[PDB]
Amino acid sequence: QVQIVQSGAEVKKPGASVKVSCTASGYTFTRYGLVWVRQAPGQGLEWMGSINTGNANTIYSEKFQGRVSITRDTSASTTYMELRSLRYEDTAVYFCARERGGSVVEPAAHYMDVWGNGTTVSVTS
Amino acid sequence: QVQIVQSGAEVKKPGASVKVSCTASGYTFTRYGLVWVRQAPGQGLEWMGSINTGNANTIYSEKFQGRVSITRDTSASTTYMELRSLRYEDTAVYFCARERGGSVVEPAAHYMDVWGNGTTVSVTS
Amino acid sequence: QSVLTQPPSVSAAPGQKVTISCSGHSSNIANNYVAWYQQLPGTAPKLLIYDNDKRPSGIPDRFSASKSGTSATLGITGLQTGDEAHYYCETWDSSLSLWVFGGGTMVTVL
Amino acid sequence: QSVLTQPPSVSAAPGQKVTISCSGHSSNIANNYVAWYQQLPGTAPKLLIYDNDKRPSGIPDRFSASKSGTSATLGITGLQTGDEAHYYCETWDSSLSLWVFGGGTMVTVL
Amino acid sequence: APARPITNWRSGDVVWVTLPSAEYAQSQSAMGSHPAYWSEEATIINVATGQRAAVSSIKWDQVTLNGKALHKETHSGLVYYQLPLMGKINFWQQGTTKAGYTYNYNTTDSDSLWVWWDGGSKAYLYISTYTTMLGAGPVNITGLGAVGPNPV
Amino acid sequence: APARPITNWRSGDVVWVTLPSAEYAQSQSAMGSHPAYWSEEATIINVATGQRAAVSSIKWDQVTLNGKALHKETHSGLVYYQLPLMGKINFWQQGTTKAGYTYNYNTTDSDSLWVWWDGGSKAYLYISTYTTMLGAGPVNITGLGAVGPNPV
Repeated sequence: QVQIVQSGAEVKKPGASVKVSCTASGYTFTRYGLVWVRQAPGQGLEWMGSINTGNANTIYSEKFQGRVSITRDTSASTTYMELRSLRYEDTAVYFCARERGGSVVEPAAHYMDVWGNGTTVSVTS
Repeated sequence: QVQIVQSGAEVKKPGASVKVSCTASGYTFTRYGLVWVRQAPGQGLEWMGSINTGNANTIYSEKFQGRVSITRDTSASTTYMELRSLRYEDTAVYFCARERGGSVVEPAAHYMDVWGNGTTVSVTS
Repeated sequence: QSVLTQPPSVSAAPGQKVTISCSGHSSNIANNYVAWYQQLPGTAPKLLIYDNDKRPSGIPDRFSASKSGTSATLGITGLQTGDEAHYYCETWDSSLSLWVFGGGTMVTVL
Repeated sequence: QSVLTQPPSVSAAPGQKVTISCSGHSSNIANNYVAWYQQLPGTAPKLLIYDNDKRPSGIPDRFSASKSGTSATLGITGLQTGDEAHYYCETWDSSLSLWVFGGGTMVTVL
Repeated sequence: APARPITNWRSGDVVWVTLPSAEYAQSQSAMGSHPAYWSEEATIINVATGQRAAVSSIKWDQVTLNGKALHKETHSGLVYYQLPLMGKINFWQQGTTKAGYTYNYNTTDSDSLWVWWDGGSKAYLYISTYTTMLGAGPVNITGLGAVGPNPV
Repeated sequence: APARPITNWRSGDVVWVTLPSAEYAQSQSAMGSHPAYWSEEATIINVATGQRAAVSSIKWDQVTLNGKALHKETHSGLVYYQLPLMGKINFWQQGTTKAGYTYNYNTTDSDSLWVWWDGGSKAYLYISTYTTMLGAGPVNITGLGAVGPNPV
């Protein structure tokens, strides 16, 4: 039924451009949105940005000045997340999940009911 | 029935404190508000300030820095208007009228249905 | 320097029609309601129109008004000689927080 | 330095009750809805509670939650050993415009 | 057996009010010193049962909600009555599409119909409003609401 | 002669809608790319006549307002139907006092009930909302409106 599959694990170098893909099946792709959350080895959950699968609307986090781009492909039913100028801190498991809700007006409500198993990205030498 | 009666004509000097009163009868005093409009010999109508006959709330024109105070006397069913530091420009007929409406939030509506015959104030030497 | 600019004067033959204009500045009329008053020479102002088109119970059907965009319009259909008076438009202004009046318009039957 | 501060860890005897706190800052929880997630070791997060009290169809009745004032509270009535997981609270923040997560709470049956 | 009398109200009933020549109030005590639109001669309609009467002809001291007497709130030494209703009260200019909004238009709290009644044939019906969006008045206003829980 | 069928609508009728397990939509095309609360299995009630049916069981192509066919608006290649109603639409959490407000909560324009219908037993009922004030969903929502003028 509902599933999300992510790309394989990636090992990179200081200064790089990782692209992680998340493909979702079992439901209408444009009916819901998609989120991107990273989790460091010892750390919690850090929201990176959301996509609007219908009209490609995108919001990000201000933690990165500009390093993150989330792109969708409705025909392929997959989303893509891009990171730039990597340092030894983007080392995290990157999660793609399905969004329910998504308003940013002050009575805001949004959750993630279907999660991806994550992709491990490493920045070493 | 509904009537508004004002004080008599006044002649003053440069620098004074005129007080003109407006007594209303035939209706519930606190049900409506009261306005004060002056009209120079050759000039139109100039709003000066409104009063709340129920809560003594007052608004004023910003043309005068501070020279105008409007006060109510519910027991006597009359309102009072005060002007300070008079010059040869307060020479006008001063009108007291009954207010219908009175909101200042941007969909604002307010009119005057019962007027007084006015009081002539003169500033000469 | 009135905020709500009006024509100084208008005229029509007895029984003709007159339209009185009242221009705003989009902080006065465009959002708020407008009222109309008439002042006969040497007397108190009288209520003619409220809420942009409404007549009090003593005003006949000749006087009609409406407001569109930034301007509001007053008209009299059937101009009797006893209409020699000044006419004012009033509404609230938000930039300058006042109940600004129109400049006045003297209609003459001639 | 998580905005939504949580206790690092909580514990209760098998079959006892535990409560998880999640403090706000009047911009996070005071106005916005809060969601709850649990993450078993080395696995994906799972939805537990949404809209401050609502359970998805697969979560049993042991888990309940509510939000009052600035803080939100998660509780489990009946603590099976198969609840050794981290728990997170999520809501929106307006000052820093983010979907901020709670710091995580590790519940251990001991 | 006749229909349920208009004095009898149940939660979830639909209330239809007509406010002829309603006029704006800057502050209403039963609304917490907030603006209102009120009518001299309003009429109340129970939409489900089709019974109706003029508000001024209703003995508000014997009006029941769920079998219990209506909440009475005395401000300024005047008896006010509260007909609660789920959600906000929706009101518009009569016979036209133009609509008004209540004072708490931006929040989640509901509204209630307020009536001031003098013992006798004089009642005023009060509707929450934010400003003079329908004008200063007099103006014909129709309102619609769904009767809410019995207040505690 | 039976009562007026639920497919038959007149201006000034009172419409009662129940939206079970309604969920939030960020943008609804029939609302001009504005948020909505919509339900898989909503129910529509004509309060005056007491007739009702599930929205999914209604052939929306043969629903009449004042004797004329309902306005149809095709955005994104999907047929949407519009049931106009005077004033804004009242919706709240079902069985509770918490209330929602529409997107044009601050203005004078009215609202309408939108139905997406597939020819068959699949219909979605859309209600204007400003944000997730009742949550992300699913959430049980009850709405109320008064059927308005026939659009031109």
